[PDB]
Amino acid sequence: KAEKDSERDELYAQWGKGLAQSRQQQQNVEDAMKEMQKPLARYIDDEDLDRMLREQEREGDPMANFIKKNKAKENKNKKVRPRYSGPAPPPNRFNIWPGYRWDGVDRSNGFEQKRFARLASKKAVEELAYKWSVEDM
Amino acid sequence: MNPLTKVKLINELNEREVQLGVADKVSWHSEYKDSAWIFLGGLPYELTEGDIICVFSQYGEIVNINLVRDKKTGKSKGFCFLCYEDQRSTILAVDNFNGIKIKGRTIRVDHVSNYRAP
Amino acid sequence: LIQQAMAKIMKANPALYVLRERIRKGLQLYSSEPTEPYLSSQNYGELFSNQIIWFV
Amino acid sequence: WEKWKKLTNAQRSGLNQIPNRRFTLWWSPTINRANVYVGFQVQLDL
Amino acid sequence: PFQACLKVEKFGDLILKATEPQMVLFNLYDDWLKTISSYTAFSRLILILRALHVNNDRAKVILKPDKTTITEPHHIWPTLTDEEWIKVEVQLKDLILADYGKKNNVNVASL
Amino acid sequence: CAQQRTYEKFFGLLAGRFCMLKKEYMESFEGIFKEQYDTIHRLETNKLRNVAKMFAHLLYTDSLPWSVLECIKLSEETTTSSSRIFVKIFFQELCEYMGLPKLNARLKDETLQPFFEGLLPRDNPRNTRFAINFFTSIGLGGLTDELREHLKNTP
Amino acid sequence: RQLVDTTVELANKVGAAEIISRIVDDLKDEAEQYRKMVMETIEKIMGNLGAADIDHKLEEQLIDGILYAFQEQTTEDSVMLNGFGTVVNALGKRVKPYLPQICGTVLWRLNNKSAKVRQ
Repeated sequence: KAEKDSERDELYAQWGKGLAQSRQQQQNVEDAMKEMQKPLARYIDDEDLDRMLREQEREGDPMANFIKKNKAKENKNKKVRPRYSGPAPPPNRFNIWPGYRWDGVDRSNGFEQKRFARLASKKAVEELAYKWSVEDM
Repeated sequence: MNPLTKVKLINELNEREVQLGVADKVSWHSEYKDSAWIFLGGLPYELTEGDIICVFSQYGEIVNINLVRDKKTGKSKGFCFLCYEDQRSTILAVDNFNGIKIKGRTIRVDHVSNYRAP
Repeated sequence: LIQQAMAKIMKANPALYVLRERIRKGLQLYSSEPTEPYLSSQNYGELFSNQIIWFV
Repeated sequence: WEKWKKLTNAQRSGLNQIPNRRFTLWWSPTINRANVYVGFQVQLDL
Repeated sequence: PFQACLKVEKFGDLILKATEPQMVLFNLYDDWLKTISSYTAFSRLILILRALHVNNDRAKVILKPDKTTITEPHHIWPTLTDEEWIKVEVQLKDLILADYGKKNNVNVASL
Repeated sequence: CAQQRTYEKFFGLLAGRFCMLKKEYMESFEGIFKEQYDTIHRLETNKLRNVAKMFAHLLYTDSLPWSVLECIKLSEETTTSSSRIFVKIFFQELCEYMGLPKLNARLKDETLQPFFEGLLPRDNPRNTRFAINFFTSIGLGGLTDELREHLKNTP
Repeated sequence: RQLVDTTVELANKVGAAEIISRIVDDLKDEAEQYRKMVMETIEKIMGNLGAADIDHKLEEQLIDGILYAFQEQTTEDSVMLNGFGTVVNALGKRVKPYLPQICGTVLWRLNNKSAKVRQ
C-alpha cells in the first residue's frame, strides 16, 4: 500500500536528487554554522588556519615521506567503497573521479578536450587584442 | 526522423551554443539541474548491465541502472535509463558520449526530466 | 530658492551639456561603464565633492 | 583613451597635430596656471 | 545603517570595554582608495553595512569567502582582490533583495 | 626583499649596511630569524625560498651570529614540512656559497656546538637518525657520516 | 520560429495581455538568444494587436525589459531595435512619462568606449 510505495518513491526521489550534491549541501550547512559562530574577521593566528597551514603538504620536502606514511598507514583502516585505480583518467571540467568499475578505456567523443582548447585560445586572443589596441594608441 | 537525426540534433545544440558563446549557467543543460537520470538509446541488443556500467562509469559512480527489456522474451529493447551519483556527471556524459559507436550501433544520450520508476 | 535652482541648472542645462561634450570630444575620452551609476539627483554624487560633509 | 585615398605631399608628411592638441587640453590647468609670472595676460577672442 | 557597525567586534568590544568617555578614529575604507574612487568605496561600504544589518550571519559568511581569506591587524575588512570584491558585492545585493522579498511578500525578479 | 620575484643581493646588503652601522639592527635581525622561521608555514614557496636565500646571505656575510641556528630543533615531530623545505633551501644555499669545505669548518668548529645542538642532535637517537637521513637526502653527506660514525660507535 | 508563430496565434485568440504578462520577465534573462525569442514574439504580437489591453503594471515591466534587453546586445542584430520601435510606436502617447529615461540612456550610451554600443 501507501507505506511500501512511500518507501520506494522517497528513495527514488533522493536518487534523482542524486546523493553527492546532497551530502555536499550537508557539509555546506554545517560549515556555515561553524562560521556564523565566529567573528567577522579572520586573522593569521586563528588556530584553525594555523593548524590547517601546518598540515598543508607542499612539495620537495622529505617530511612528506614520513607524513604520507602516517596517513596512508591510518586511512588503510577504513570501510570505504572502492575507488578507481589505474592509468590516469582524462581531465574533466568538474574533476570527477571515475566509478570503481570503469574498465580504463576512454570512450569520449572528444568534447572535454576541445572545450579546454577553446578556453586556452580565448586567452591567447585576448592578449593579442590588448596589444593591438594600445599599439595604435 | 530516425534516431541518428536525434543524435545529430543534440550535437548541433552543443556546438550552436558554443558559436553563440553561452555562459555555463544558461546552458541548455541548466533546465535539468534537478535530475541525475540520463537516457541511453540505440544500444545494441547484446550489451548487458555489466557493459553499460563498465562504459558509463567513466564519469562518476553509477547509483541506479534500468535496462528496459521486452517482458515476453526478456531480450533488451535497446535502451536504458541510468542514474548517476551527481547531476554534473550527467552533464559530462551527455556532452561526451552522445554519438559514440558501440559495435557499429551509434548510441545516443540525453537527460531525463521527470523520470517515473517502473 | 537660488540654492536649489542653481544645483539643478548645473545638472540639466543643455548648453552646459554641449560644453561638457565638446570637452569630451576634444580629449577623446570615453566611458567604459554603462548605466551611468546610481548617481541621480540624489545627493551623494554631489556630496563627496570637495565641500566637506559629515554624517552623524 | 580612444581605443585608400590619394593624398597630397603635405598629408604624407608633417606631424599629426590632433594628439598634440589633445595632450595640451588635458593638462591645460597646469600648462596654463595663473600664478607663474610674466605679469601679462591675454583674453581670448570671444 | 551606520549602527550595524556595532556588530563588528572591533568597534563593539572597544565601546563595551571602554572605562572612559573617549574619542577614537578609524578608517572604514581600508586600502580601497588606492584603486577605486571615494564614490565606489562609499557604495561598497553601504552594501556591506546594509547586509550586515539585514542578516549579519550569511553576511559574515559571504564576507569570509575562502578558508584562507584573512584580515590584517589595522584593517576592518577582509583583503580580497577586485574580482572577489565584484562577486561578493553581487552576493550581498542578492541577500538584501531576498530578505526584502521574504518580509514584503514580493517576487523580486519582477521589480 | 621577500615579496620580490627572484633574489638580488640589494636588500641583503642594505640591511647589512644598517646592521654594520649600529647594533639594534643586529638584535632585530636575530629576532627576525626567530619569528620568521617559527611562522614560515604561511609563505608560498617562492617567498619561502626568497626568505631562505636572504638568511643564507646574511649568515655567510656574518651579519648574523651563527648562534641563530639554535632554533632548528630538527626532530621529525617538532618541524612542519614547510620548515623542512626552509632548512633545505637554506643549507643548499650556504653550501653553494662557502663551499662544502668552509661550511664544514664552520659547522665543526667547537664554540658553536651549543647552537648547532639540535642541528647535530645526538642525545635522542630517533631524531639523530632522522636528522642524518634528511641531511643526506639533501646532500650533506659529510656531516651526515661524521655524526653516524659517532652514533654507530655509541651503541 | 515555430514556437514564435504558435505563440503569436495563441495571442490572437486569448488577447495580448495574457501572453505578454506570461513572458515579460524573460526580457531580463541571461541567454541572449532567449531574450531575442521573447522580444520577437512581443514585437510581432503588439504589431498585430496593438496595446489597448496593456495595463499600467504591464507597460511598466514591458518598458523596463525593453530597456534592459537593449542595453545588453553582445551581437549585431535588428531584433531589439525593431522591438523598441514597434513597442514604442504602439504605446503611442502613453510613452510620455518614459522619454526622460529613454533619452538619458541613449545620451549616456552615445558616450561609451566601444563603437558597437555607440552605433
